[PDB]
Amino acid sequence: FMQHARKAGLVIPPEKSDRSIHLACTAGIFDAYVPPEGTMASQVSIRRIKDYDANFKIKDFPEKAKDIFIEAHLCLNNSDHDRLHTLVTEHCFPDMTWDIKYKTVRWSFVESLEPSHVVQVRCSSMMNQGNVYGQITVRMHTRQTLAIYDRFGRLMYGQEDVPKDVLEYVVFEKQLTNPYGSWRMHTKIVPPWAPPKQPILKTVMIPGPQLKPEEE
Amino acid sequence: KARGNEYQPSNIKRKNKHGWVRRLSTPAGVQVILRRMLKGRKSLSH
Amino acid sequence: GLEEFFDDPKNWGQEKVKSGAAWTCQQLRNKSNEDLHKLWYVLLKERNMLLTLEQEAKRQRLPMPSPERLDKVVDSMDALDKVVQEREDALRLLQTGQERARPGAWRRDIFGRIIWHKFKQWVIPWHLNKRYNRKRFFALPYVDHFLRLEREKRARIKARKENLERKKAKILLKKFPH
Amino acid sequence: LRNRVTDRYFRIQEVLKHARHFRGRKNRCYRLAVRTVIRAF
Amino acid sequence: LPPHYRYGMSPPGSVADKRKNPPWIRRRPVVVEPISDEDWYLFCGDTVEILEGKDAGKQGKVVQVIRQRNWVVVGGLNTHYRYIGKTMDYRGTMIPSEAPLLHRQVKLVDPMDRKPTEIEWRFTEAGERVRVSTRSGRIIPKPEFPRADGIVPETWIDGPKDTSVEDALERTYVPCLKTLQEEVMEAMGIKETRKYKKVYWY
Amino acid sequence: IGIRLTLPPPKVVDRWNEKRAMFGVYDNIGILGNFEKHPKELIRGPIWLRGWKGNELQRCIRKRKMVGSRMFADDLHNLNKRIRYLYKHFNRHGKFR
Amino acid sequence: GADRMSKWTSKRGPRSFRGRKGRGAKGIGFLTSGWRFVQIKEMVPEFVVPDLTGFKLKPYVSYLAPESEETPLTAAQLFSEAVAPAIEKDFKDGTFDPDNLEKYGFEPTQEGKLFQLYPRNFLR
Amino acid sequence: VKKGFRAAFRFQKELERQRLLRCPPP
Amino acid sequence: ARNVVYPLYRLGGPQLRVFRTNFFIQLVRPGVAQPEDTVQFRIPMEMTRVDLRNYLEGIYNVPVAAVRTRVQHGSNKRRDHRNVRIKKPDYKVAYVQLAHGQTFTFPDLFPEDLYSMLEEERQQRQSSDPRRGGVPSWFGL
RNA sequence: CCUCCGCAUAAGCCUGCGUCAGAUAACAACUGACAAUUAACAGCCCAAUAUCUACAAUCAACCAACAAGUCAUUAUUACCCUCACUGUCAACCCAACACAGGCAUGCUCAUAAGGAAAGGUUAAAAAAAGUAAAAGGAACUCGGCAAAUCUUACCCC
RNA sequence: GCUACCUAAGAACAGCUAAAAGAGCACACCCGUCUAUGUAGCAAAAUAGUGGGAAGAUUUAUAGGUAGAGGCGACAAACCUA
RNA sequence: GCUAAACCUAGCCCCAAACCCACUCCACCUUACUACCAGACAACCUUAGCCAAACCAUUUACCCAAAUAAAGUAUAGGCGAUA
Ligand SMILES: [Mg+2]
Ligand SMILES: [Mg+2]
Ligand SMILES: [Mg+2]
Ligand SMILES: [Mg+2]
Ligand SMILES: [Mg+2]
Ligand SMILES: [Mg+2]
Ligand SMILES: [Mg+2]
Ligand SMILES: [Mg+2]
Ligand SMILES: [Mg+2]
Ligand SMILES: [Mg+2]
Ligand SMILES: [Mg+2]
Ligand SMILES: [Mg+2]
Ligand SMILES: [Mg+2]
Ligand SMILES: [Mg+2]
Ligand SMILES: [Mg+2]
Ligand SMILES: [Mg+2]
Ligand SMILES: [Mg+2]
Ligand SMILES: [Mg+2]
Ligand SMILES: [Mg+2]
Ligand SMILES: [Mg+2]
Ligand SMILES: [Mg+2]
Ligand SMILES: [Mg+2]
Ligand SMILES: [Mg+2]
Ligand SMILES: [Mg+2]
Ligand SMILES: [Mg+2]
Ligand SMILES: [Mg+2]
Repeated sequence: FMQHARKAGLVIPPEKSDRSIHLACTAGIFDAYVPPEGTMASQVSIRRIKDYDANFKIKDFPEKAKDIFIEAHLCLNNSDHDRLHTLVTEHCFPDMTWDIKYKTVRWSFVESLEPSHVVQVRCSSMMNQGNVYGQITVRMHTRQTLAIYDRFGRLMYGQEDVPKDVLEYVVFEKQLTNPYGSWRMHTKIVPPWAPPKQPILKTVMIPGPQLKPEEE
Repeated sequence: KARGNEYQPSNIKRKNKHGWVRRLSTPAGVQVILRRMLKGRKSLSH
Repeated sequence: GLEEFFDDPKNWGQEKVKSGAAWTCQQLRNKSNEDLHKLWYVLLKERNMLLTLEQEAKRQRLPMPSPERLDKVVDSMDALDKVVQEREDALRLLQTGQERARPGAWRRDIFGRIIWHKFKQWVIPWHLNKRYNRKRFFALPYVDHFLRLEREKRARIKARKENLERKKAKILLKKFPH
Repeated sequence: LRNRVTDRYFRIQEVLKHARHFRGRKNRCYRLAVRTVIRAF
Repeated sequence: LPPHYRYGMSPPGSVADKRKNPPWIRRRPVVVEPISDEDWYLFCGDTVEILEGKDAGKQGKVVQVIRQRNWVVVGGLNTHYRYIGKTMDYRGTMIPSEAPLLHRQVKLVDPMDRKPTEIEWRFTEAGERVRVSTRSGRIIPKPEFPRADGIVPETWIDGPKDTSVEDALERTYVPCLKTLQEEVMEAMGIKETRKYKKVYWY
Repeated sequence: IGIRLTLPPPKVVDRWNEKRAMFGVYDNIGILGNFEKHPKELIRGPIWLRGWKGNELQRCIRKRKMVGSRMFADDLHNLNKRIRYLYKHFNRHGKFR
Repeated sequence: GADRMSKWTSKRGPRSFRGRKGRGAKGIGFLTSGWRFVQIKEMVPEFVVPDLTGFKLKPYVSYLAPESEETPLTAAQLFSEAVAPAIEKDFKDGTFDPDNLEKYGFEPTQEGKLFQLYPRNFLR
Repeated sequence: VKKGFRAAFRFQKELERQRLLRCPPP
Repeated sequence: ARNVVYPLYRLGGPQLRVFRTNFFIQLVRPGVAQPEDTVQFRIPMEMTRVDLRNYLEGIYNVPVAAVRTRVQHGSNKRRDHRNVRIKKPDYKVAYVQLAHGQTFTFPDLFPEDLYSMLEEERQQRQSSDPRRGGVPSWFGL
């Protein structure tokens, strides 16, 4: 967008300041093990995580992950943006809270068919603003209900009474540099081979090519 | 016939009639510049 | 001959050029005098190159790589001039005892404002020339009232200022417990 | 200014209240209403 | 700059600052408790504890400081959120943004005790300055920090147009008592037999 | 419109501070202080009125008589004009004559 | 009508003022004999340019050099550091007087010297 | 600004009356 | 020198000499097509062609054939928010015709992480297809 | 299709439709940035003392006058060098406006230059400016005002 | 700096008659006789046509002078910055 | 529902106390802000008037050196207003 600046004449010097923009979540992810059709690196990542915080355990992590999932979805239902910020990353906040605005949402944790299970653990390098971040992946397989109502309170799709089997790979991350940092949801895997969700009861069209006044 | 066009600009006549030097030569002109700086007007002369 | 108006072509198209610290007036004092005479032209060439660069940048509608470089050379040359002025002034005060190196005197104009009238260079004396005699270095009695009025203006200004700052002190001391 | 009236709004809106149902600019304006409301009374 | 200028988070001269504070703006000023530079004991990079406001009951490292508004901006503490992406078609990626903090709202921290301890402002026996802790006295050093002018005084290299340190420090001055122009004249070797005549001055 | 939508800030009035608790003290000093000082010299104020009562033109003539020499030119001009207007008003204009 | 705030310049006046005003350029010669101008190499200034060969000073200073406190030069300092050695050695070895002060270095009267100091003829 | 708060209080009461008339509670 | 009184001369006397000159100059690219030998400079109002010629011959050591001068007017038409006239500083321009065969030509000057994270997330972003129907794509159900 | 206009100099204002971007009768004459008019043209002058200067112009020859006219040097002294500085743009100035008004000079006297009376439609009244008119030809009218035509004689001041 | 008058040195007046002209016809030019339009007008005095003069007591550019108990005035009690 | 409406600061006024002002880089009395030449060029003057007197003509407070009082007395005055 620099050509318009040149042509207008809004010349400016580069951003010069001793201050630095501090964040708490790296954009994207480091490594995503592709799911199947249905190691030493993880061990080293676990050892680094332990070195940074000796008080850590892998066996209890799935339980707290499940708890974070359910509480974050309840906070979505209630519109608890503050709790959701505290327990979710700034990369995960937008894609989660952008489209749900101007409408409500419902989510209930019925039960968990299979227990949540870790898949991989990754660790960051020293060349992140002189900081580091640790990531974990966890498969979760449960049954829940969802039903959205738009601005006017009418159902978009989904039913609150009938749950549906669901399987996902949740990604958590934490800032190991600060003491206040905690694990928070970052992104998802959404593998291609996974099936599509239920469509919407409403029908839809799309516009064709806007034929500039010349046949094609 | 038609008025309003009285001011025919001439810079030499302008500065001779209302120049710093004339106002400093006339004693009252000194009082002119004094009242003018007193009020704080920017241009003391024309 | 003419390329010295430009930096190294290596620097062309570069957004950030290396630049060292500016000159220190203490350092220039410590240095010799002909060294300063040479450094003056060095800084001249540098500043000309920088001005050409910034003007071409304004023409091409872009920013310059290192603007602080300009102010660096500027205050360097300023420190040089200051040091030389200090040397020559100390010399003048040792020899004669004059501080300004340009003759003048406090004189009362027609407006009553006393001013440090400086002297120009003339060939013939003031009692023979006719232009200088017309400057009329004196004030008349009717100026007294106007002087009183400017004094009143200055007094009102100072009083307004001091009353303002007193009221400010009062309000914030009231607001804060201390 | 040291003393200024603040309740003009209320002390005129009572008249306008009594003149609400009138027609034209009388119901809205005051000086057109005062001459009429006293007449109505 | 105009009188009663507002020193916001952005610095003077920036595009955002000149958009927020044009030359014609005349808003209410800001009231701050007087704080002499000698009484000032808050420098950047120092550990600071917060105990009120949002995210109260924590500590962190100062990102920077504004002496005008008596503000201190700390890393990752008292942070709201803002978008930075183009809102035209893209939603706008979120990022946390810090808020400033007052010197009365914040308290320094002891390095070894890492607790909030108020301060006294003394002169050590060797001078020239010392900042000391509360009931149990600990000498608090100053934080270390990259100046803005020189990016690195240690990892610095002398460029071509940069002069060497030995040449810069070496002096060749001679109190010859003579004038610069005369010195340069005999340095050139030139001469001028003509004598400057007197002239009047008035 | 003159009314304001929001309330103003509440006026804090510390009915017990230095001068409100000290008010009026040393006013009978002349009566029960064996007459060393009268309350007229006690008050703080201008010099053309320290224990004096008077209307507009009285005050004007008094202040030009007393502190008129120290006055600015414009102020003294406005004051002379004021005494002139007040003289001619009080003496020529009004009822009761 | 006419504008006052704009500063007076050669552009504004008639041909005569346009010719006589001048835009700050200083004199170089004079004009006589039917508008025949004549400059003089004397009044023409002469820039004094030394050679830069064997010249290692550079316009920029490296940050490695340490800070040095201010030392504003002054007459007493210069005299006590430059002339005091000669004065004291001549005192404690030979004999002198207020006379013969030009030996130690002093201009009793400024005239007869090229570089006058008050008023100074030279510039900068 | 027209100083005083009695009129502002009176008008706040008028305003809340209008607000209740406009969106009365159940 | 600028802002400096010269010593008055009368015939039969010494010659004026400058040691620390104050005059500064700016080469500039032109807008009008000048020939190859011609150069242009932006300079103050006090300088003149002869002393600029000596300046070039001495300081930069380049042969000078001829010089012309011109004065440009800064437009005082601009107005601030106070309706006050804003004037751009006037400036003199010098046109130097070079010596035998220099043939000068103004060369070209300008021919040729947070942002990493930004573009990373931007290219990671996927546009909401229309068949979704404005639904949040985060949920699995 | 018009040009009773134009070009330039002077006087006058001072960057005021040149390049780039913008939103904003129509939206460039509006804003931000960029560049600009280069002296030979015209201004910017004359060392002193004393001294000289009867005889217009009108194609200046004759004639012819009256209002009696715009121009010259000389002897002496002293006199080295040199062309620097300034204006150079525009659709422009005075009239509150992009005002049918006013404006000196040289050339062009119908233009080689410069311009556009109509936003589109219908062709009602009344109104303005023109064109044509049967027979009569001032009978209108305070008055041959106006228009048309090319005409005589007499009174008052 | 409009206007009345004056001062210094300047400029303009085609062509056709008479061939001398404070003469005639008539451009440019100056003025404003009559009619109509316009009347918040294009215009705080104009437009269109018609008219008087147009080598002189002419018109006009430039700078200067005459300042209110006054100036100037081919006295219209005119003009002297609408 | 728009147009709008609302704010509290800037600062200012009255007093008191205290006496106050000037780049010293360049330029500025010629046509001010302009680097540089033979002139003999210099100020010391009651204020008046409006108004009041129901007209107006003598006259009609306006300070020049302690606040109060004497005293609005002695006095003056078309012996009137008034001072
Ligand atoms: Mg006017
Ligand atoms: Mg005229
Ligand atoms: Mg209403
Ligand atoms: Mg004006
Ligand atoms: Mg030129
Ligand atoms: Mg010439
Ligand atoms: Mg031209
Ligand atoms: Mg005319
Ligand atoms: Mg054409
Ligand atoms: Mg048209
Ligand atoms: Mg039409
Ligand atoms: Mg007929
Ligand atoms: Mg008949
Ligand atoms: Mg009849
Ligand atoms: Mg009849
Ligand atoms: Mg009749
Ligand atoms: Mg006349
Ligand atoms: Mg003729
Ligand atoms: Mg005739
Ligand atoms: Mg008539
Ligand atoms: Mg007729
Ligand atoms: Mg005629
Ligand atoms: Mg005639
Ligand atoms: Mg008569
Ligand atoms: Mg009469
Ligand atoms: Mg009288």
